[PDB]
Amino acid sequence: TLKYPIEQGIVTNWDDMEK
Amino acid sequence: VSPKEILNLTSELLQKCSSPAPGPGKEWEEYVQIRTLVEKIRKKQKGLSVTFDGKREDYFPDLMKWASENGASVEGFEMVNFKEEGFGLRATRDIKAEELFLWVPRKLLMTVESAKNSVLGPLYSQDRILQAMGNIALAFHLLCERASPNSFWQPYIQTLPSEYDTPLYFEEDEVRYLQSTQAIHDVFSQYKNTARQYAYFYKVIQTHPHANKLPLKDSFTYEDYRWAVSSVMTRQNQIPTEDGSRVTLALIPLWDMCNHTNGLITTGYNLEDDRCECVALQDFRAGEQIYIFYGTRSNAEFVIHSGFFFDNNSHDRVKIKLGVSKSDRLYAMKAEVLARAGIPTSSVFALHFTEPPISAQLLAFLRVFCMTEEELKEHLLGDSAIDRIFTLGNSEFPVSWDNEVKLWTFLEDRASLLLKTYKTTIEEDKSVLKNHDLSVRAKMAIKLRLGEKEILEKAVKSAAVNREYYRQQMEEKAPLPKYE
Ligand SMILES: Nc1ncnc2c1ncn2[C@@H]1O[C@H](CSCC[C@H](N)C(=O)O)[C@@H](O)[C@H]1O
Repeated sequence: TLKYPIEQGIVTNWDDMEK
Repeated sequence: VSPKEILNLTSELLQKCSSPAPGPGKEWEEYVQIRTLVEKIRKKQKGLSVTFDGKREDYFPDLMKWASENGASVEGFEMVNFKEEGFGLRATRDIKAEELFLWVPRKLLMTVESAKNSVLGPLYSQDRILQAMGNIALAFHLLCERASPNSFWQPYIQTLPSEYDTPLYFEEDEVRYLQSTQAIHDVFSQYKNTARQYAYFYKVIQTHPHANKLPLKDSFTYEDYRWAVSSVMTRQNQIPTEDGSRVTLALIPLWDMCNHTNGLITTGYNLEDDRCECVALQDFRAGEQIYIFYGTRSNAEFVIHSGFFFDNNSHDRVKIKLGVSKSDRLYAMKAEVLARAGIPTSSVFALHFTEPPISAQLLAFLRVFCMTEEELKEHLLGDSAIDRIFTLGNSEFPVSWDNEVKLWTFLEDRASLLLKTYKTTIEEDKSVLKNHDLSVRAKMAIKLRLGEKEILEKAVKSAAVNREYYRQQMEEKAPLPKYE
């Protein structure tokens, strides 16, 4: 299908003390 | 309000939000303590540092003109303020399912790369959080360009919302509805993360010479940061880099005005033309709102990261943490079978609002969890052991009828126990929604806590049905299915 599907609002990690 | 007072308050906020987790029973009290500090700072500040004279819709024509000059599709749709979803796109002509109706060239995007090349560049190359976390980098990129009147992206920034429905904007009593749920801990973490980051960067901007040319050196309020991270978390996207070997985070103008409905992802990146491309999810008649499918996120994720609750979310799920106990006398064998199957000894799995409610990986874990020693040996030794591990995630090939009866009995009991850890019942939540007049944000919280319990209750019923099905096969001594 789509080579680069785009998820709107994909969840990211905002925890700067773990990452 | 003197700058030294805000500096004292942000220093206190940084120390409060950098302390370790105070234990799960103390997180609500910590949350309220952090809210108190944030609100004291917010009350001593002037809101958003940069505000625009016009209304949001006054700037959509500039967005269209700006996107058109750079090669985006700008015909066949218009911006409309919809009651249910806020502003969105509405078709002005009939659009057929699978028609390529929307495309956005890379030059229009705000990316981690364009953040690197901006006025933020010097500080970006210096700060270890900005280098590690592209989402925070996008948030400051957005703020710096917002406060730059000649920014290339002004037509986009001026059409962004000024407020969101992420939990960062909830009142204390609206979040309080989430007490005893799974979701409230992520609400706590999001609030503490955001407050720590604001205080950290407030001080970093004061101390680093690399930040001397940023507009944030003159004004950087908590409202600025809450708006920026909420803009990013409700709208950001993952796209490939220009050369195609890496992924980056991006804000995609024009296309990100589309609201969410159930379906499949129909948006992809075209590296050859270097643009985002969206084909119609379904037929859209003229005058109908144009929707896309954001992704297979849960309502807890939609609420916390996207700022909305989606009724009839067909991908909704709750978490369930499970692991083999070290006090289990068969721990070593179970751990080895799981490792050979590619499954951790302990993990956070998911329960879905479907039949079955469990994935192949959770089914495989539960089978090994309930295996006898003789069954474990057959998955560890001899010429058929690897074939047995191969089918562990497959509902059509059980280990034994007894193994199935045990695992579904366990899941029924565990989901029943989880239900008993909530402050309210399903029927009480429905009564609250029926007999109280509530804000949108309050409804999101209550429906979230109702949704968690409905998924658990459906898992209880599904596990009970499966227990009876396999207990019948056992009593009737049915031949065990063999993968061949
Ligand atoms: N199905 C839906 N129901 C309610 N709100 C929705 C929705 N789909 C998208 N949204 C809203 O739209 C945001 C995603 S960006 C989509 C455009 C946005 N409505 C705007 O006015 O700029 C989400 O944060 C949420 O506020």
